[PDB]
Amino acid sequence: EKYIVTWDMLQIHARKLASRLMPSEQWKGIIAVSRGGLVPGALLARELGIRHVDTVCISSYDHDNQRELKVLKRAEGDGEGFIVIDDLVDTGGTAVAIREMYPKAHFVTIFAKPAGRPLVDDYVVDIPQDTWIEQPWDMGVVFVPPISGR
Amino acid sequence: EKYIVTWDMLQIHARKLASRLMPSEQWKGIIAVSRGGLVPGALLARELGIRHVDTVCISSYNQRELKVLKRAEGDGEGFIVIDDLVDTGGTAVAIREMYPKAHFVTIFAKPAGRPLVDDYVVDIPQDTWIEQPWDMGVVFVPPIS
Amino acid sequence: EKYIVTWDMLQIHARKLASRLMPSEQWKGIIAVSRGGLVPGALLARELGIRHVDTVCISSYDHDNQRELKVLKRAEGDGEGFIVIDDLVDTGGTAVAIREMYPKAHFVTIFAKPAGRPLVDDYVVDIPQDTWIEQPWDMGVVFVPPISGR
Amino acid sequence: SEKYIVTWDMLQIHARKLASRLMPSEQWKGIIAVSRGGLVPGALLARELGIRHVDTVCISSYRELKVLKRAEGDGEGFIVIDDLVDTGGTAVAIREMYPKAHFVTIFAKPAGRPLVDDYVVDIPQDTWIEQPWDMGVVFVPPISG
Ligand SMILES: O=P(O)(O)OC[C@H]1C[C@H](OP(=O)(O)OP(=O)(O)O)[C@H](O)[C@@H]1O
Ligand SMILES: O=P(O)(O)OC[C@H]1C[C@H](OP(=O)(O)OP(=O)(O)O)[C@H](O)[C@@H]1O
Ligand SMILES: Nc1nc2[nH]cnc2c(=O)[nH]1
Ligand SMILES: Nc1nc2[nH]cnc2c(=O)[nH]1
Ligand SMILES: [Mg+2]
Ligand SMILES: [Mg+2]
Repeated sequence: EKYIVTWDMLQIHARKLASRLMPSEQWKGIIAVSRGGLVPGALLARELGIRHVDTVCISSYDHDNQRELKVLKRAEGDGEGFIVIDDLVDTGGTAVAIREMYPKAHFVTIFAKPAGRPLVDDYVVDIPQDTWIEQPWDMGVVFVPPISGR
Repeated sequence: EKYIVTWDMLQIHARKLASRLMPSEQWKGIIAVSRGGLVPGALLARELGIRHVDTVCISSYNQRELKVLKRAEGDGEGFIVIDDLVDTGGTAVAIREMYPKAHFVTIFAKPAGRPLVDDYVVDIPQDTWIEQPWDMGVVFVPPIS
Repeated sequence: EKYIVTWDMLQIHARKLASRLMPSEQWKGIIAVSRGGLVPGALLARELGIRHVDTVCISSYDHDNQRELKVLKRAEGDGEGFIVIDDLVDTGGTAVAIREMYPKAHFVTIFAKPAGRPLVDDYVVDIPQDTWIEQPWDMGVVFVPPISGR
Repeated sequence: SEKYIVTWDMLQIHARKLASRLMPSEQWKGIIAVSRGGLVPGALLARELGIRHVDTVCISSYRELKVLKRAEGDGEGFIVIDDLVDTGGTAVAIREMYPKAHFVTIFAKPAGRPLVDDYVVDIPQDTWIEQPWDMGVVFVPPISG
């Protein structure tokens, strides 16, 4: 079962999150967790009017029951006065790592499953563990055959 | 409170309803309830491959009386009657009367009008206004600042 | 070669067409050519406030170099005071047939190719003959694999 | 003139056509997105090309430029992306900072078209490009009341 997320819906959720992050003066900038948090971070930057947008690149490859993660690029700092945004939190593996790198940052996401829900400071939509979130950047408008060939 | 429905999502729901109407060979045609059922009817017609698409136009006049501007012929046997949603089921009662043998379906359905439909896709609260795609558009929205 | 038409864009064109059809008081109703003109007709009906929407169902069948036309259902009258709308005109084969059924009707479409262009009373977008118009109702938002497996 | 409307779907289509030109992907070390216009396009290229190293370059006006933050290096092996190039004001500044970088944009106007290595859509000098992140689906009253 999949939870389809179109661009329009994502933008709606992002604006709802931005309204909570007001005022925008309390924020020095935004730290987007590449690559998923890039689009939501761009949207928050637009709504809050933040021009200082940085990133934290962390690749993770699962090997059976253990994860091998490495920070390809890291934003200098502790996240003091910064908003760390990611598209979603599933198991919370990434969230835990991010919180250790930027403990003084306001960690937020758009979607949050039950596992990673206690790790984020704020989120917008609740999604089940068994439900797979299909993001807009992974989809596209293409031809789809009729249910029937009548 | 409001419930926003984009074209993409409406089509996703239409395709789910279309799958439940299979096989398409059991249907003679589709009667769309103007104007709400026009788009959903067009989507079903595409998915099921039904080319016989007709319409039923109803207008409103102490009491609120119904007025049939245009009507599709028949009692609805072998036809699908489609409307975008059922709130209280006022218009739903009128359609049921005209096409008793038809398979009345909608995309959305609120608690009050839920019993009047043969099938629907999404449940919506009674107090929630469903904002359909044909009433919206992509325009400039000022930053929250 | 192809031309992609999203729901948003189709609606933009439909609203532009509705503007030229004003005032709406001069129209008795709308006759949509199923199935292509169904969505465009619905949009016009909403924009113009027309509640009288009817249809004309004509089935085609290409048998080599000749067409087999069969009218499944048709609106009454000659289209006097009515707006007959279809999504597009390619060769103009359908347009000719419809114009002969409703001679007093204002025939309009959203898209128009050079061949059928002279057959309509009004249209919105010019499309080349070699270009295939991909309508929204034939498409859908689904997963699309990355251009590379990096 | 008038306004060139760009929806999310269309922007993504242009982004994919650009991505196919930047192949192979192995020739790139990373992507430098120009804040804030190149953030979304940069995210789409990163997904299509499979590049996980994405940095940013933030510039503010006051005109003389001001670098709020800048990515490291001369941009050798990197792709610098912005959503568009109008006159090339900010483009000239990017060239100076990341000389050995491959500068690309989605849209390009006559005046700024030379200052970029590659783009996808040509837009007139007097036409205002309305980006998706500045718009939203809201209720739009019917043309006729
Ligand atoms: O909660 P976790 O189980 O730790 O995973 C959630 C992560 C991973 C996924 O990104 P990736 O799958 O890492 O890929 P991408 O870089 O494209 O975002 C998603 O966008 C979040 O950042
Ligand atoms: O200019 P022509 O070459 O005559 O074709 C243009 C017609 C045919 C096509 O519909 P169909 O292919 O007939 O199917 P549908 O009922 O789904 O619109 C399109 O929507 C126009 O109505
Ligand atoms: N797109 C996507 N990526 C993920 N990575 C981990 N969980 C998810 C999910 O639900 N969706
Ligand atoms: N979708 C679609 N249907 C057509 N039927 C004839 N020409 C066309 C076209 O270009 N697009
Ligand atoms: Mg991620
Ligand atoms: Mg047709």
